[PDB]
Formats: sequence, C-alpha cells, structure tokens
Amino acid sequence: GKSYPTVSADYQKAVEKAKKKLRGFIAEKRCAPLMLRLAWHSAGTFDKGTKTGGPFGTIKHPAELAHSANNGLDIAVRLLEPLKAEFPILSYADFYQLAGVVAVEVTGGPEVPFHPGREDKPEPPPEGRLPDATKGSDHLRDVFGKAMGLTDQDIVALSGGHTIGAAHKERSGFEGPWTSNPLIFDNSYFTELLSGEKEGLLQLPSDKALLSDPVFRPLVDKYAADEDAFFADYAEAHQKLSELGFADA
Ligand code: HEM
Repeated sequence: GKSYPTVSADYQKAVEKAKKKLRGFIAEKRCAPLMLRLAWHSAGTFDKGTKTGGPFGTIKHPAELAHSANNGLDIAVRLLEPLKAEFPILSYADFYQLAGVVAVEVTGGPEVPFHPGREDKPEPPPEGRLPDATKGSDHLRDVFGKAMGLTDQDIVALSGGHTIGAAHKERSGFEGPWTSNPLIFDNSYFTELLSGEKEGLLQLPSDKALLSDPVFRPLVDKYAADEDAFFADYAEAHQKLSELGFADA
C-alpha cells in the first residue's frame, strides 16, 4: 500500500553517503542496539486511526525524550547529532530510521529496504503509546495491532530485535542482555526464550507472553528453528515499522 515520494538526486546521494558513515560510526561506538531502539521508539508511537505519531523526527524534541519509555535515548540523539550535521539535506525522520536499518545490518542482520522522504513534523505524539514490558499478549495487540496496524507475525518478529542489546536498571529498571551475544543479530532471542531462564540473561514479561499465546508461539518456534525465516519476516516487519504513516499510512 505504499507510494514513496520522489526525492532529488542530491537527497539520494546523501542517503547513500549517510548510510556508509552510519555503519562506521555505529560499529565503532558499539551503539547499534541503542540506535535500533531509537528508530523503534520513533516509529512505534504511530496511531493508525488518527494518523498521529510515527517516524517523523519528533523523538529529538526534549518533550518526547522526556517520556519515561525513552529513558536513555537522549544519549542516542546526542551521539548522532555531529553526523546528522554532515547531512543537512536529510530529514531527522529519515536519518533516525536509516540509523535503525544500519544498526541491524552492521550487527549481521538482514538488509531492511529503505525508502527516503519522511518529513520532520512539529508535534510529538502524546506519551504512553509504547508497550509496557510487564504486560502480555492482549497489550501487545492493542499497541502493535490496534494502534500501529502491524500483524501478529510482525509482533513476534520485531520482538526479535531484543537479539541485540540489553536493559539497564537506570533506564527501564530491567537489567542485562537477552542473549550471550548482544552485538550479534541472530535468532538467539528465540532460542533463549524456548530454553528457559538461564542465569545472566533477561526475559521481560512481554517476551514471555509470546510463549503462551496460541498465535505467537508457533512463530517463536519457527524463528528458533529457522533463522532465515526469522530474517525474512524481521526485514518485512522492520520495513513496515519504519514506514508507519509514511508513503500511505
Ligand atoms: C514487544 C514489545 C517491547 C517491549 C515491552 C520492549 C521493552 C524494552 C525494554 C524494557 C528495554 C530496556 C531499555 C533499557 O532499560 O535500556 C528494551 C530495550 C531494547 N529494545 Fe525493546 N521492547 C519491545 C519491542 C522492541 C522492538 C519492536 C524492538 C526493535 C525491533 C526493540 C528493540 C530493543 C533493543 C535493541 C533494546 C536494547 C537497547 C540497548 O541495548 O540500549 N524492542 N526494550
């Protein structure tokens, strides 16, 4: 259902050059998980019924950074500011989604297609649209489905983003990585979810909700057994996420 806007040749040149600069920067700084979180929290505020929120540059606004769900993302915004300044033609909206795409790639994940043209919008969405880690499947559907308009498949695949990074007790309150290899994008999130709780690794209640839901559980099993299928479905879902409200939406 997408009709992507035309952008100028100079805009597309900058996308390509920014993509390369983002790879080097993100790899050097070891901040891929944080940049994935920044892109996801940028996009995940989209409400389909009102066409508000979504990936339109607003996460850099102090008002949106102050949302509790976004604790720590001010670090991400600050980290990208010097690089962004080298690409004045790009929207913040695009830059942050591109950083998200690059974060998945440089940690060994799928190549998520990227289309430019998101405009930076003036008003951040209201607080409280991002998911609550202590809730379960009904909540996940309200947030990903009723609000964002993503599918049950997308929910499970996107939960797989936890294959990189960690929680921090000073940000969410939760603490530690989901996997033994938190800078490697692979299907290990699902493998760990199936094996039970191993000391040192994190499982949120929202992760565990995938195991007991009749639609989510077969997807967890599929992804744990078939990393290729995970990568395919992940790439589809991340593209959709990154394009909520954009290019028809
Ligand atoms: C399904 C509902 C979700 C819940 C409840 C949730 C919740 C959380 C929480 C509580 C944290 C820890 C923040 C911190 O303390 O530093 C976190 C981190 C993270 N989340 Fe999720 N998340 C969800 C979905 C997603 C999605 C869809 C993605 C991207 C596809 C994602 C990517 C990440 C990443 C990469 C981190 C690690 C950040 C870092 O290492 O600094 N999450 N999430």
